[PDB]
Amino acid sequence: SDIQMTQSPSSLSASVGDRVTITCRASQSVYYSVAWYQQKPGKAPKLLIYSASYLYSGVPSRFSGSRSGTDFTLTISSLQPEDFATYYCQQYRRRPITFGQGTKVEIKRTVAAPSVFIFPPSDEQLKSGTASVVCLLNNFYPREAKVQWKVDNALQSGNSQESVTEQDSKDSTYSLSSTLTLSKADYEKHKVYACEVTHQGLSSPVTKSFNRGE
Amino acid sequence: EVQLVESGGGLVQPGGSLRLSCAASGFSLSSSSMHWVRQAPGKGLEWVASISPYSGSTSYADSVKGRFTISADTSKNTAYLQMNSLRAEDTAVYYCARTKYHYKNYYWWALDYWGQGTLVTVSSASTKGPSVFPLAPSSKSTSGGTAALGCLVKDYFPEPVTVSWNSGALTSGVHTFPAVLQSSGLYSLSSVVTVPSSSLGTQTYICNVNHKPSNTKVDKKVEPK
RNA sequence: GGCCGCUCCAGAAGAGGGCCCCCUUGCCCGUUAUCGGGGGCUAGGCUCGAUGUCGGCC
Repeated sequence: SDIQMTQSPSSLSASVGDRVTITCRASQSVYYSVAWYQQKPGKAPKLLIYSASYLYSGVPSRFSGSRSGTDFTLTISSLQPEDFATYYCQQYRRRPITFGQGTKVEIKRTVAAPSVFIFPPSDEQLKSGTASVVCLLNNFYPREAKVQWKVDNALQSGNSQESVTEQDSKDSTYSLSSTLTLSKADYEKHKVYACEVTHQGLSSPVTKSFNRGE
Repeated sequence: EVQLVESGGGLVQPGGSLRLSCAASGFSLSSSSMHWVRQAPGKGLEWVASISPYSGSTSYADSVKGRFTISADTSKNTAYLQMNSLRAEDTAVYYCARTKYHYKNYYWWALDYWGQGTLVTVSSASTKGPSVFPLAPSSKSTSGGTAALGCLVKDYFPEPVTVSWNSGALTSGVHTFPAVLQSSGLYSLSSVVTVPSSSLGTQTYICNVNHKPSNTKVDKKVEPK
């Protein structure tokens, strides 16, 4: 029975000057053997808090931790721009040491609908036996968006993958790319290729589509 | 003044071996406990092994016991992680980290300094350059007076690929998405750009795709219907 | 039966021990190492002991 650390929320949005609280629950008691780490993309973690509430040297005083039972809390009293990052809790009550899944703190900004764009597979790719149909969702916020692929009005499943950029450094939005991948044989079977996007910034879903050939 | 520098990460097939190194400066290994913690792509953090160089003591996560070996050399102020019988699920960024020894604390506390990490990829996949296909700007997929076009960088291995547009002259409004690992073991990714629709006749848009592991360089021009 | 003993057998047998909770290690302690006290639970599973329903000798 490893001790499990469960962090919530998975992510949260906030603005400079806000007070931010992240929580982490241990599957059983760990007394006060908890630490908190900050990690930014493609960078190493940095220790913030140890023994659940002790400030590590060089950690600014806006960082603080506390404990209530098996619940542990990381508080940033006044979020500064360099604090947007992922935060992990960790117990070292008992080996193996274990980590929470991490909480991402993202920049708050106003809702923005995505510009949707659909791309049929190139003729070049079709002769090599595969069809990739790409749907672009450009410059939107918040992160949560759903792309539904429809072929001759048939809801697709399991034949698409998604990739999302980090928050843009200038305007803090996201952009997402979904690729629908088909055997050329299955591609020739059907005519209408549709991408249906739903998002908080769209009052009704936006469908972009084409017909094979026409 | 403290630095941890990891080396020895790389590409290798299942059943193979790698030896990581963690060069430490600014402190003495005998005054610390040293750890390896791994981060799989997109995932969190998971502990691998720990060593106290002063005493020789070591410990392991149950999923590497008997395959990995942690060791330290105080004459080089460095720690190591020998990794045998690698499986795909060992693919991750491997960080080493120090816990400082405090003769009043009666036990080892947090991981207070982490290195930059070294990448370990375990895959059967063959090194291969990408195929670049145009994502054609549409006559019926305009947004405003704004058009989106791009190029799909497909079926390459391993990471990474670099993409620029018009040899770097065009950077504004470019999104190059994170690669996705397909079930075949190859990576694919698209890079896109938004552009004035009125510029679709006069401006030429070319994506410059470079893949160092395969010495593969492609310049693909993207054009309307 | 007497004497001796616990290697085998029993669980009929105590103590260590174990798990959980509180106390930021809090009498004294602490392997480059996670305790101590308080509380709740735990018996035949390990060590050590005891015993017979055991064994050895005469």
